[PDB]
Amino acid sequence: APAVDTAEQVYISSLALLKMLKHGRAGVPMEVMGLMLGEFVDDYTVRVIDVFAMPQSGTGVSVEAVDPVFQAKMLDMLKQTGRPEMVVGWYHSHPGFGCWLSGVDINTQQSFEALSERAVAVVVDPIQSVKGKV
Amino acid sequence: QSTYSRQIKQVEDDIQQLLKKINELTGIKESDTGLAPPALWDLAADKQTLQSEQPLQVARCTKIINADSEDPKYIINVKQFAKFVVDLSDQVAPTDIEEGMRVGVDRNKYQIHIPLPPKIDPTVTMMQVEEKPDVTYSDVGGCKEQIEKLREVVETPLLHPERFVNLGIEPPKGVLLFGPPGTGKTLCARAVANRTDACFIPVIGSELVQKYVGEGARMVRELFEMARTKKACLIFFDEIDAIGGARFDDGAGGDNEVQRTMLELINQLDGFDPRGNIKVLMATNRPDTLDPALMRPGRLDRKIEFSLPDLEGRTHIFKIHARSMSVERDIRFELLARLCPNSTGAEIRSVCTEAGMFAIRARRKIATEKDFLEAVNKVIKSYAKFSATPRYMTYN
Amino acid sequence: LREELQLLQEQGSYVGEVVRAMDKKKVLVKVHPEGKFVVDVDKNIDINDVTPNCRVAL
Amino acid sequence: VIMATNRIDILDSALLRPGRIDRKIEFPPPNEEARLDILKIHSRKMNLTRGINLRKIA
Amino acid sequence: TQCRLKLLKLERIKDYLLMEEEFIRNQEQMKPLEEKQEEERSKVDDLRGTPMSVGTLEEIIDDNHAIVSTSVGSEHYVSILSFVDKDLLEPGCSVLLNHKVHAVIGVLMDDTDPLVTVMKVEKAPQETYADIGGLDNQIQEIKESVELPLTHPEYYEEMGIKPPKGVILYGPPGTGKTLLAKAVANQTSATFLRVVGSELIQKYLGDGPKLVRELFRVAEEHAPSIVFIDEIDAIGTKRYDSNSGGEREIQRTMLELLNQLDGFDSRGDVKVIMATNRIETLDPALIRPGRIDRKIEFPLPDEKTKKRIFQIHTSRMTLADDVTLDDLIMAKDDLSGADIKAICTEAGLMALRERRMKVTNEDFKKSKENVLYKKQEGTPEGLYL
Repeated sequence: APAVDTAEQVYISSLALLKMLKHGRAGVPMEVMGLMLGEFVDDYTVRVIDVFAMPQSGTGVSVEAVDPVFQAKMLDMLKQTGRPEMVVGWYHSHPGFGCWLSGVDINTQQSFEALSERAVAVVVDPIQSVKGKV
Repeated sequence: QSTYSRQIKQVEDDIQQLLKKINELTGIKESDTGLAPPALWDLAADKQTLQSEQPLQVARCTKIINADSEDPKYIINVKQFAKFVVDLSDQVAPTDIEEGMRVGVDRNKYQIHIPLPPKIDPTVTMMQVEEKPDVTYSDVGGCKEQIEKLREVVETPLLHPERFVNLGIEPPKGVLLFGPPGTGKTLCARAVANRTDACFIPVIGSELVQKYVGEGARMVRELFEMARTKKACLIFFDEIDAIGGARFDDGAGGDNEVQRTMLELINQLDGFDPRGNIKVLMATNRPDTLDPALMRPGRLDRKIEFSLPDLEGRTHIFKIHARSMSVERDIRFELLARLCPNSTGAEIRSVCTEAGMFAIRARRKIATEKDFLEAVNKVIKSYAKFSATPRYMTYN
Repeated sequence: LREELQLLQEQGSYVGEVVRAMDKKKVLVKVHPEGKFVVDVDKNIDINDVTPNCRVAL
Repeated sequence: VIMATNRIDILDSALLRPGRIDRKIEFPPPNEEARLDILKIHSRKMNLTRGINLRKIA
Repeated sequence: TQCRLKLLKLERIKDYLLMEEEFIRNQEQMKPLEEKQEEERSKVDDLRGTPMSVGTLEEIIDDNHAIVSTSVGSEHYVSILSFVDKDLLEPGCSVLLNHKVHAVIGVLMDDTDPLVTVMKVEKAPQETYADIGGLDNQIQEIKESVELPLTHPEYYEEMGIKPPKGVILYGPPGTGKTLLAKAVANQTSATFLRVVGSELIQKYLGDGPKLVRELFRVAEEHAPSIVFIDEIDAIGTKRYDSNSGGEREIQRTMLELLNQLDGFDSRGDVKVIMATNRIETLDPALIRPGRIDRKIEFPLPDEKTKKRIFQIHTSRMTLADDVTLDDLIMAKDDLSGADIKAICTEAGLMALRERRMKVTNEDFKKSKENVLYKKQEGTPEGLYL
């Protein structure tokens, strides 16, 4: 809705930024994805603290990868450590597509949105992490 | 006219230059070709971009191999010329994916989305078959005996194989067409094709021989197979003196090219399986200038006679040609026919037409008897003479 | 030099050839080994600004 | 289309045709004057020694 | 001169006004176009996806598909969706595909053959009609045979039956066989494709039957049309090898012609015009009618004809009113068009040596005695024969 949806300028920490670049890089052309742990303050500030990743596949991002089981499983670990984090959004890497969101990537983003209203979608370019511009 | 031509030359040059600028500049001026009915289609089009099944890549199934472990394996050749093995279609029948059949396979997943209409396996055979018209008996001179045999041999077994069973023989695998040229053989051939409702595929022998021999071999085999798919067909090989010439191979001449193409055709004539009710029709000057080796007489069947029109014989063609045409005459068909010497049918047919061209000269619009009389005298001399090589010394 | 890190990234740049310009306000360029591509007119060209058989930078 | 040839017997009659050929330019076989001229130009670059005469060579 | 000039000045000026008026229309003046079409273009280009990857549209399937061959190297079975209709696409043309996922966006552009570009030369004779006079009877015939069945259907329709399908122009060069083909073609404005016979026999084998069928087939697609086959004597005359001379090469090319012209494959009201300087090389089957129809023979120029043949050559140069035509008829006669070209060239050649930059009677006379001798000399005189 135009009356409550505003963009989320993401403050990305060292732990998230490095994690995402490395994970995509090794998998190539197998694409990796995951949920992002962080905290949400303001009506627009998201700090991305840390990430864990979902199943890689040789077709890359798909509906099959996204299951509530992985997420639910993680949350139980979050309690046990005594970490508080709610889910800020999700990430993926596209070596096999550009920054444009692929047809399977939108499907995957819609599911993740149902769980956290404020959801962000990130393209990582693992390939570019080899060169000095990322 | 030297001074006058320069003036005109300069004036065009200037006007022509200015034109270049105007044309380029105007263009279509940022318009859209689709207009209003495609707007709804744009929204669809976007959904397809997201989709993985679109775009499909056309390919063809080359070979059937089973070592099945999912659903039936086929090896297809992609048009980037990488071979890939794909599997049975996502929902469509296995009976639609065949050897030498075209298939649409996904660009991103490479599995058969849908099969497509068959054949694109040769490049060359597809090129060699050309357009087909129909001309009828009216237009082709004579109701003679020579004309009558063409019908009886070609039309009857293909139209009704029943007649040919009754007699106790098979419908011809082969059929031979012979007679010297300039008699309307091709014309007659077109005319029986319509009646029979038997598709005729015209073929040229000159395309078959090529610099490196082997292309013509694969072409001929592929060509028989295509025809075999068609039911009650004729493969009409026109103007062949490759598959049509002398039996001999020099062994450093273009004669090598002829001999490979002939040799596969012999294999095809017998077949990998026989060819009951399939006719190949071949045109030669006469059967004595055709191979005794490619001619293995049981298979070829009847040899259909066409011969050079006689003086009586040309009297007959000329009534057909004249009657078909719109002409106003006083003089008769027989006189003018006797007027002609024994030469070819073709001079005598041209008389009927030339009388119409003399009418435009004469400043009429339709022919008259005097135009007719003028046409015989010029035509007999013109076409016959001022032609042919002036040597038949030192040839093989 | 700092800025050069950002500047160097592209999707490459080529030398192509204009087979013909077209009066449809799009231009046909063929990259040297790869097939033909139709692309729109830019700001930097129109159709009086590219004429047949011009090798071009892309 | 300007033509050059070594000899006049290795040509086609069609080329030899007067209506196609506007002008015909005749060259003799190698002469003494031509050979003197070539030797002299090259001697400037070459070394020499006393008692060489290009005229005997030519 | 003065009579022409007022109109000439006005025509150039009318054309200037026409150029200048275009500029005001593209830059300022708009009413249906406006800001609105500008936006339609932006919106269509972004949806369409630049770069557009070229395809060729072979055929359209009505269900929202088309069979495209992408020009990159590997073909694709696309959908017809997005800014085009099935009927809006046309066969044998170049089309735009969305680069990301191939559906056929549309036909703006047409595809020309590679073959046709080389073959083709523009229609118009450098010697204007009614100044290719000299065998003036003969010039008329071609206008009747090739040009007329296409120009005027009335006579043909009443006449009935098949129309003409060619002419053969034969006899000694210089009687202007090329100028005639170009005239009829100019008038009709039928695409004039032109190939020399020597292209039919080149080093590669089977190029001859190949080139001739493609040339015709292209003429039928771009129809109505005139195909000119210039100077088919080469078939036998030339050889790059043993395979390129000899019977196989000669036959294949002749055989192709026979099927193509009237045979099964036929041709439309597309005419073939053949120039040949020798029908010694040519067969009785391509001198046969009803795939040649009227043949035009040019004989050697007659004494009276020769004066009219000489005038044409004189018109291309500077116009004579001081050449004695009788001396030319007296000196040589029953020699070609090519001989009249030979007298003219030699006159121009002597004037060139002085740096005289005109021809006059004097240049024609001086050169004329040597040229007649020279004609005999062209064919061997040996040692003393």
